[PDB]
Amino acid sequence: LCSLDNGDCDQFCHEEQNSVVCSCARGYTLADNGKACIPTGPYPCGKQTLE
Amino acid sequence: IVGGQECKDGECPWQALLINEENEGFCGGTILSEFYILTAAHCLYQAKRFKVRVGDRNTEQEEGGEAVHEVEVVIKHNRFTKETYDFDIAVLRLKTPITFRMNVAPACLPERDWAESTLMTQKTGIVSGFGRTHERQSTRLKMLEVPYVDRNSCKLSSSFIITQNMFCAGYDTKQEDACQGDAGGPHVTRFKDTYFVTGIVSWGEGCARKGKYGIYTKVTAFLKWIDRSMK
RNA sequence: GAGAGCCCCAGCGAGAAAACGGCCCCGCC
Ligand SMILES: O=C(NC[C@H]1CN(c2ccc(N3CCOCC3=O)cc2)C(=O)O1)c1ccc(Cl)s1
Ligand SMILES: [Ca+2]
Ligand code: NA
Repeated sequence: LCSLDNGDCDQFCHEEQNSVVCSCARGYTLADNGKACIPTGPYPCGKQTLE
Repeated sequence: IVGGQECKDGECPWQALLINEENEGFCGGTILSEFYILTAAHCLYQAKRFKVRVGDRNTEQEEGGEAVHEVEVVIKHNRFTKETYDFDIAVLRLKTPITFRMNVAPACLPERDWAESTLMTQKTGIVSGFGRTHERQSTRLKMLEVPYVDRNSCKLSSSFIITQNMFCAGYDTKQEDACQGDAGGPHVTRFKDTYFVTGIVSWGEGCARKGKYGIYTKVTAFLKWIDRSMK
């Protein structure tokens, strides 16, 4: 589960009722796929800056 | 930082610099939010009074997007001791919010259990700062990849007690380490192109000495204390 | 785990030349 490549999660992975659950740090939204983490604004935490 | 590389444009945007009355940098910090900076408790005993500079990369040339913020509140961990450097953590609340921009962005606070299972078990983390380049302070912000070192090796290596609020990172003999001036700064761990706060530069016996490592405050033991301290 | 004794408390309270114990985080029978 979470030991197999982080459960396919972008960020946090937890095991709940025999199943993977993905979540994200504040400033990110969980994507439609329940796995990817999507920045809400231009400077999300933990991202190197480009502009 | 001893060895390592310069932080190139936008590469270490969570770096904060604590600056004293004579605008001399003396400690690092990590940007957590618009209002909050993570630093070492022992950094509060170095300068008479201080402010926080963010968005700086070359101190010699002060033109660009640097900004100095005044500290409204200092939140030192009540259990910090200079006799052991145990509980070496503090949080600063700023009077003015930081405007995130190029070279100015917060590092992510991970959830604890995931941090323990997934970040602390990575091969390496990244340390940064404006500190000395050997055991003397850099005019440019530098970064360095430091391997996690197992606790038993760290404890055997050390002249001082390594508590559960500490971890080792760096190299046995290779001339790469944090140094004087980097204290309080970021140790962050990369996971899928996102950087998570995993340590605070705390102390070392010298810098890059053979059979010694960098000692970092284990942020995972303080994630709850950090949440409290950020209201 | 729990209870207790203490220690700590640069955060929310309260108070008295702005590191000066009611509550959140936290330490050591
Ligand atoms: O600032 C550093 N060291 C520079 C300077 C600071 N320092 C140094 C400072 C404090 C203590 N300790 C050890 C913990 O108990 C209290 C104490 O007194 C040991 C070494 C030292 O020996 O040289 C660092 C080196 C590597 C990292 Cl990571 S931080
Ligand atoms: Ca500059
Ligand atoms: Na070394």
